Amino acid sequence: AGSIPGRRS
Amino acid sequence: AGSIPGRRS
Amino acid sequence: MGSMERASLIQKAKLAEQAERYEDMAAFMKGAVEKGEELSCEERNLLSVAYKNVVGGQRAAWRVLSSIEQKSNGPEVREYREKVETELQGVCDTVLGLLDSHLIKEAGDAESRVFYLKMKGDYYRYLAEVATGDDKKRIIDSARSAYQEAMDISKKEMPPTNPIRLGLALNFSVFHYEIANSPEEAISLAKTTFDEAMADLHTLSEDSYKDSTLIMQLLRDNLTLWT
Amino acid sequence: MGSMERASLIQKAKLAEQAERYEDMAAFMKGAVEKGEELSCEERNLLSVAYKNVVGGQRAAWRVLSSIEQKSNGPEVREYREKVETELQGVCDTVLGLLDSHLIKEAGDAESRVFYLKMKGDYYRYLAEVATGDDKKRIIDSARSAYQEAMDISKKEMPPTNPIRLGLALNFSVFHYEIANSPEEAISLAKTTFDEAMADLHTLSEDSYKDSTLIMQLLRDNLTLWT
Ligand SMILES: O=Cc1ccc([N+](=O)[O-])c(N2CCC[C@H](O)C2)c1
Ligand SMILES: O=Cc1ccc([N+](=O)[O-])c(N2CCC[C@H](O)C2)c1
Repeated sequence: AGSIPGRRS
Repeated sequence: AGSIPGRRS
Repeated sequence: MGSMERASLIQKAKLAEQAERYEDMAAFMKGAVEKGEELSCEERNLLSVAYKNVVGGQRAAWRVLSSIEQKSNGPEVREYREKVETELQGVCDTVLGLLDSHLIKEAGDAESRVFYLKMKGDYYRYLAEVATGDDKKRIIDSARSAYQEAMDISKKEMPPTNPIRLGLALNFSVFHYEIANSPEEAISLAKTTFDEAMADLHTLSEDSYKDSTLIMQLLRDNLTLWT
Repeated sequence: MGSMERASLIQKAKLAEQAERYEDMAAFMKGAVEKGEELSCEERNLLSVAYKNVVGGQRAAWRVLSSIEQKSNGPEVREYREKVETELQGVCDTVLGLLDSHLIKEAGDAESRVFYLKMKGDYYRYLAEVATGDDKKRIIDSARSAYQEAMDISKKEMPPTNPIRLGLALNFSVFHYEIANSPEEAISLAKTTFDEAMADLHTLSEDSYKDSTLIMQLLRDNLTLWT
């Protein structure tokens, strides 16, 4: 399913 | 202000 | 893209749009233009979507960096804004070069000629957004001249509800308001365009009515913000 | 990026993040890593954000194209999916190469070592998503081995609420569910991780509590979808 989004510092 | 979006065919 | 078939470039541009890979889409459509044949209506739309997305991302980034740079008024913010600016200018020059070699000169029908001249005005407008001083003046006049030729053709050859005619008028009004310091001209153009389209809606099918009224709403939205 | 100062590369990476220019951000952070110094906590986050956004866009595009290709089962969809796949593999290999030369070997503190080994597991996982057959097997074991070493360190050296420990467990559980065909292991790991963090929340400040509970919610979200 969902991993760490990690798109925003 | 807003021009033609034109981002989607 | 010289080794790829024209039809394969077009097919890959459509796939790139679905995948939201707009830089790829623009490269495929540049390759298709460089095959030297005229573009169909659908193909013209693919070319416009590809480059509008590429330059749209660049313009958004340039605005973020320009706002940070103005707030700061080391060299890093200016240097990076300059890098983005040069990349944006390169994409605009690429599009303008495709239009000049040789899309416009081969475009004889009103729909294609107006479409390409509107694009020429748009890409000079994007250059004008980042230009300073005297080079701003000649760039602004190049945008104005392209939009004006497109307007002249569209008024002679298309009904007032034609979506390309409407979008041309919308974008030329934005040029007047945002670039040319002519807000009154922008407001007049948007108002006259809207009113003349409204009086022609009765001629349209349900599908064409939807297409035209969608752009009319954008004219109305700008008029609400400007007045 | 060899001619640019380390501090300028870091500054430009932060500007690129604000401008949503993630390919630029990744290039700046690669240049910073290649200066040869260890990365601070903030700098590690910049490296991860940059590449996660780049590879995230590639993975989304690959999924769109793979779905079209499977539906079709000319060469264009396969050829374009292959192009995107090769680009994605190149970015993963670049990240893995930075970790191997020489971020992991110089990382002695638990926070840095666990962070880099989690990244190593993630990028092998992204390679595994597109791999087929036997090369899938060795890629899968490389992901598993990196995650396992990170888990072993995190359990010895960090509290159960530490956000990197929590995110490692979350991503390793996704590996088990999506890559390794081990949904029961995924569910067990997410449940045990959540329960052990919940029992440690009482030790935390308000700010740390917010950080930990945000990741705990992601564990709960996956458990709800998996059960
Ligand atoms: O920063 C991370 C990032 C950025 C963009 C995207 N994307 O979908 O474009 C993603 N996805 C792609 C794969 C599926 C995953 O669940 C998340 C992650
Ligand atoms: O397809 C067109 C497109 C794509 C993305 C963006 N963007 O903001 O990223 C934009 N903007 C940028 C400039 C301001 C304009 O009003 C629209 C247009």
